[PDB]
Amino acid sequence: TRFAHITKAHPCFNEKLHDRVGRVHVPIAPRCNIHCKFCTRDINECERRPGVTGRLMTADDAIKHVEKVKEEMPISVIGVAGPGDALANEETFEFFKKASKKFPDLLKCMSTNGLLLPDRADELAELGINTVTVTVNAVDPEIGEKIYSFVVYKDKVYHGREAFEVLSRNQLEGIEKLAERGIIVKVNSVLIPGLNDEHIVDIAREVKKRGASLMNIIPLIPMGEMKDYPRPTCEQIERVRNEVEKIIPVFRACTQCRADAYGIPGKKEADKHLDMTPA
Ligand code: CLF
Ligand code: SF4
Ligand SMILES: [S]
Repeated sequence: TRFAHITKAHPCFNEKLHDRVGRVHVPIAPRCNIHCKFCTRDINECERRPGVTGRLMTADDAIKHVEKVKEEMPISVIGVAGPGDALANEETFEFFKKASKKFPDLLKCMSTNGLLLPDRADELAELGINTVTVTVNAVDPEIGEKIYSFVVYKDKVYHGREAFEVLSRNQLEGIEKLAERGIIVKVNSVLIPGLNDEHIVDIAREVKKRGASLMNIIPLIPMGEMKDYPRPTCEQIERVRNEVEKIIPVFRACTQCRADAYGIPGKKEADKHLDMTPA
């Protein structure tokens, strides 16, 4: 059963552990293959948005960082949320091989946008990765085209609906590939008011078919091209959570943490900027 695989000792699965057990994000994945109309990807030591990091690390330096934080804080997960996409940077794999031997105790976890899941799902299973998160914001191309601008696949660029149809085929087939390989898939969905508002439930039924075990509906952080957009009301994100919960289990404590965040997602720290700022 796919249910016997999904268990909770990870804080981003089961909210009763979120403010209890740690996790570490290594900022080792800077490049990205797609363009989300709400992504901004930055480098600073303040904002808490997911595409933010204080400094990028090398795979070997990330090992030393995990080792150092393990001793000082209570860690249980190692995740590559990385500025861009964790499947699009070979250093994520380079790290996951090194961490498979150096840290056999902490469970491995990583975030992706599915586009490279068909090509790299085989590798993921070989690295002993436990959970992977896929960011699915739409299934209907009429919705999806309004969310993504460009997609890079097979050394070529895609635009509009053509770009979305490549992404949708890869993410959904990527969930089903991962589910078969034994990897527990989580699906993050950003609730964009006016766009996928009345579409989130359709997404939940599609990802359930593909084998996704949990769904994390998160409100939009109006950034990128959608800076003018409104952050959905908390009363509205609970309305979609209560109907989606009837189909697939729902995570309710996502704090949209940055790609360098280490520590318990109740009292976590971030990587300091890097000394190169005088005038
Ligand atoms: S890749 Fe993996 S599942 Fe993602 S955070 Fe990182 S360890 Fe966890 Fe956690 S609170 Fe929400 S769901 Fe994330 S944005 Fe952070
Ligand atoms: S997957 Fe992340 S890095 Fe890539 S476009 Fe979307 S928000 Fe930006
Ligand atoms: S995540």
